[PDB]
Amino acid sequence: LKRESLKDEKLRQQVRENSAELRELEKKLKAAYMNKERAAQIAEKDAIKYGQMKRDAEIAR
Amino acid sequence: EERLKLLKEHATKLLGYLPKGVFKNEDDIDMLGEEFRK
Amino acid sequence: QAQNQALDREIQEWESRNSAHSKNQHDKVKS
Amino acid sequence: LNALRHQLGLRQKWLEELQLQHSLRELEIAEAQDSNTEVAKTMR
Amino acid sequence: MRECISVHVGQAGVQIGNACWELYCLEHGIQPDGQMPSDKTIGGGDDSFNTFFSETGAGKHVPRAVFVDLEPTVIDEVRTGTYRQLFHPEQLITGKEDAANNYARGHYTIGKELIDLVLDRIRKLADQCTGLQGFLIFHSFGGGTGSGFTSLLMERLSVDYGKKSKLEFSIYPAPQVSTAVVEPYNSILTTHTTLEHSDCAFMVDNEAIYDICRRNLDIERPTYTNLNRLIGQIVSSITASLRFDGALNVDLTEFQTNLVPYPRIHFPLATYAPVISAEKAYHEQLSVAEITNACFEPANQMVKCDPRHGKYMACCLLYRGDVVPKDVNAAIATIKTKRTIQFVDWCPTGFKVGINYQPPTVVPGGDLAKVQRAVCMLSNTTAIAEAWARLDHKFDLMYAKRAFVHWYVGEGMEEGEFSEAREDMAALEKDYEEVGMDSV
Amino acid sequence: MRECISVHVGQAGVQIGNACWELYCLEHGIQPDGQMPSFNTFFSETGAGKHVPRAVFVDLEPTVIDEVRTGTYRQLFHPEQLITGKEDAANNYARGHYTIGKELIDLVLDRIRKLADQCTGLQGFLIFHSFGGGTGSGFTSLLMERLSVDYGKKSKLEFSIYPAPQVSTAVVEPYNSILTTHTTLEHSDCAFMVDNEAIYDICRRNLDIERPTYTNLNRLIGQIVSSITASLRFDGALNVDLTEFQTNLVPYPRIHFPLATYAPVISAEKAYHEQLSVAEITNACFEPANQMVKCDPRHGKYMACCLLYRGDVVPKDVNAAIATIKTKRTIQFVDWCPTGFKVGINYQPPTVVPGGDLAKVQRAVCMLSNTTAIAEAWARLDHKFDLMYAKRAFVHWYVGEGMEEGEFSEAREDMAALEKDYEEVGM
Amino acid sequence: NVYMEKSIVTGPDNYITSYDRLNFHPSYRVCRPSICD
Ligand SMILES: Nc1nc2c(ncn2[C@@H]2O[C@H](COP(=O)(O)OP(=O)(O)OP(=O)(O)O)[C@@H](O)[C@H]2O)c(=O)[nH]1
Ligand SMILES: Nc1nc2c(ncn2[C@@H]2O[C@H](COP(=O)(O)OP(=O)(O)OP(=O)(O)O)[C@@H](O)[C@H]2O)c(=O)[nH]1
Ligand SMILES: [Mg+2]
Ligand SMILES: [Mg+2]
Repeated sequence: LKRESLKDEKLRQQVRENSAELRELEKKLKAAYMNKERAAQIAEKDAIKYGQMKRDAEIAR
Repeated sequence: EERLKLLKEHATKLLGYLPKGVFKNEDDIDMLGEEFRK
Repeated sequence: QAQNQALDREIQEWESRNSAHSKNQHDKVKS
Repeated sequence: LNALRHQLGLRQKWLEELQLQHSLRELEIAEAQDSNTEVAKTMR
Repeated sequence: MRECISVHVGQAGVQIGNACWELYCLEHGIQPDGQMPSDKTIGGGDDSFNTFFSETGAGKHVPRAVFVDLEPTVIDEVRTGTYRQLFHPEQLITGKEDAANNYARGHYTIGKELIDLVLDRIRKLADQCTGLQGFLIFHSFGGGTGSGFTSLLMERLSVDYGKKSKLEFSIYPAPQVSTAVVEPYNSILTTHTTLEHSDCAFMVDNEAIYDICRRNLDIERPTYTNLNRLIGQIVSSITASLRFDGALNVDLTEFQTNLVPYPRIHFPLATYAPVISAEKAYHEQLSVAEITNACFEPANQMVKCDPRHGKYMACCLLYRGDVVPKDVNAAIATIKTKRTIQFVDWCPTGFKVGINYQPPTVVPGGDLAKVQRAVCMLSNTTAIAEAWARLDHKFDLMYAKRAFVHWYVGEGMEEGEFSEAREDMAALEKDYEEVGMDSV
Repeated sequence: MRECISVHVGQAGVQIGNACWELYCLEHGIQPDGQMPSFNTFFSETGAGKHVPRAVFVDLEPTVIDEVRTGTYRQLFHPEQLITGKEDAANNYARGHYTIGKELIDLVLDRIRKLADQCTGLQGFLIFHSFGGGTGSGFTSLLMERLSVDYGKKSKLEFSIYPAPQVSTAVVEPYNSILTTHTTLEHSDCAFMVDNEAIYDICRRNLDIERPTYTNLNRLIGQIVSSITASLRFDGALNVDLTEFQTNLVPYPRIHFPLATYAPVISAEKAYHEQLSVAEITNACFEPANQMVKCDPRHGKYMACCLLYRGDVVPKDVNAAIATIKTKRTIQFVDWCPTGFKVGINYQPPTVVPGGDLAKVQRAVCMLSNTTAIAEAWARLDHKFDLMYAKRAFVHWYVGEGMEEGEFSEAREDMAALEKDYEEVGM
Repeated sequence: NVYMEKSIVTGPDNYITSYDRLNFHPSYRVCRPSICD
């Protein structure tokens, strides 16, 4: 059971680091991860600038 | 199937932020998310 | 003031000569 | 006069830029002969 | 793999740019977000975006277009409108203060400041570009930004790249009713910077758009929006073969050795024959036999120059749609045997044909109807010298009293440079006379 | 085994460390607290999941550290490691080296041994400071000298802030910076230098942020101090140890002052429209404006360049990109260095700091080059010294305080050499 | 007598001047660098 479970996982690894088609798709799935965190960074900079616009009105009031 | 496991696990969360050449051969999405709107 | 535009004539000589050097790639691909 | 001396100050500051793009360009153009001749030595 | 660069200069650069880049994004799939639609994403089966649009790895298509002017009051609506995020934000260059509608500000006073910045945005684009098919200059001969900035562009672009084709797009003033007073001073001198520093420069007038809207489009109040839409269509018509395949494909390198015999006569007309409203396309049948006949009609022209007193010396045809080349060959032969259409004796061939398969696309809210086929008509008629003959006299009348010249010479202009601009244009008035003369 | 131990000293130095450990913590997983919800290099394990840091922040005067230990990342730093004092060195190399430093000279030294002994294979040190004030001048030297013998030969790297051209938050700045050179010169290994006037601009020219503070700049300094240590921490292809950087960037002995320039420093809005590829990134670090030191490369000659590429860069495009920059004539490379391009592709895309100022780039580069252009810099700051020293201004304190005027003359001749010694490297 | 010379390019970046040109954000380009045109 340890023998055959090691067999499949690491033959899966052999075709994982050798096949360029997988690496072509592995590159862009992290580029998809980038678009999520970029838009999270887009949404955060509007949220953080909402922090001082109430502060700017507070010190003026 | 190594594509299949990779598209099952690192693609479902990434629904609108997806890149271009990911789902070749339309039937890939039919074995995935239920509405999914490509 | 006199020094200030005295350099400008220098600048303009050194400017239009820069317009002239470009007037005066293949070394890869072709060669 | 201080603003005029300040406005003077940006001018030879800008002149130093022109001499630099000058000297970069003779280095860029005199060499092109050398690379032309170096390839020509292979060519001949 | 073929691809091009489209630079837009001035307010008159960006109003077509707002009315032509919305065409290109609707040409294949592109949203005003730069994102290709989700049911185009499957397999990546489209290379007909690469000519005009680049591609970051994420999936947003960024355009090869730099929008530069000295008026900040017209690009700010692009930075505010629907196409805020399509255009790359450092590729839209704006000055604080306008070019004051005079060439001396746009070429010597302030136009020297922004030129080295926009060369770097050109070699932005050319370095991403494997083989540049050509550039597409967009401006107008109105005033400072449209004529001064582009003419110092023309001087710097011709020396940066050299042996490289480059099309040009500029509207032209009126014979009768112009909208600017100091404008006729510009067109004489900016041609002097265009004769030897431009590959080819099209003939388009906004007044024919007004009259085409009168007779063909059947629309009251011809605005400036639908005016740029037709010239938006016509850049798509000449460059359709860069994106899509055809029976007779034509690249932009084909075009320069196709129309001009002399390196200083690069001045062709450019009309679009199947221009028609929604209601009137319903009754006229549009085969290639009769829409080619509508190309040569003086009413269906582009510049206020009747071609019946001008000799056709070169032409090229670009056909889009379900175009069968045999009925092309029948339609051109009827034009050749037509006596009232005249030619030049040294050019017995005359015409060049180019075929594309895809039909034209119609903007929603637009006046043009979905026509089954389209024809683009491009000729350098010798009758265009009469336009200069009606323009140089307007220049000479204002120069006789030396009016409106203190604004020029104040902003670092020389008085003698206008005289050699006139003296060179005196050769052009003789150049068209010595080309159309019959061989002896 | 692969281990590091910094000595952040001086208001700037410490503030620099603050932002740095923020990214350090995130890179691994350490929560502000210090407990986790391939790191030894910067975080030391303990009993119950607690990865405490491995530095020894100093500061002859209180303040700074006060908040440092009662704010945000409060628990993490070990009560001891944080060493304060009870008064400032008032921008006086004297006070910092021969008057108020002594007091803490041992407390840091002893605390340091602890961190040292604990680890097993410290690849080297990382004294981050700022030539501008006593502690960041006198003490820093006082520490490096004693450390030279108490820890033996060992990468004595240092990333400090060298006085910028026009901008100058200090009047006696010249004296302190020049007086601190005669020390490190022999007791250093690689003074990765970085200014402020340039880091402000780079944060406006490329980051579109005007009115910038010292915090945004701190984050940037970090990204650099991460790529210089990423090859030792996370994994990847070609990798570079602190030992290597030395025998690949420091050509002759005295000549030991490399520059630095992160590359994909782009905002988010701008990135969505602009790709970033091994080529572009590299083809943009050699530019004369992405430099973190106002010293312009063009005005000199590249003697070496270590291009670290913390990112998913493929070990092929990099070779091609380097070949290009090589054949350009513009970027001049001295003949003595026929090659002149160290690489290093770590496979850990750079991390994004919560509410920071940079956009996550799949690929990033930090080329630390050695150009005779730092020569120009030294001379300009040197000029100021000569003037202030000609009228023996601000010497009333400095000298009459705990030091002799001899050093004020020695530092000169020695510096006069460094600049002359740089010139010969070119010829 | 404090005053800052205003830019002409209307962006927050691109601090350009009629006498200080060559002062803007250096370029994306794949093949060559900024200073080797
Ligand atoms: N084709 C087309 N032309 C237009 C449109 N709107 C304005 N124009 C033309 O633009 C011309 C103005 O010329 P320019 O002097 O170049 O105006 P500009 O682009 O702002 O340049 P400057 O005035 O120098 O700043 C007018 O003569 C109009 O005919 C349009 O929407 N489509
Ligand atoms: N990059 C960066 N530089 C800083 C920061 N804070 C201060 N500096 C620079 O460091 C200088 C101030 O540090 P020092 O003058 O050395 O002050 P100090 O280290 O406390 O030394 P003393 O003045 O004797 O107390 C300023 O001139 C800044 O240029 C920062 O947060 N980031
Ligand atoms: Mg105007
Ligand atoms: Mg202090």
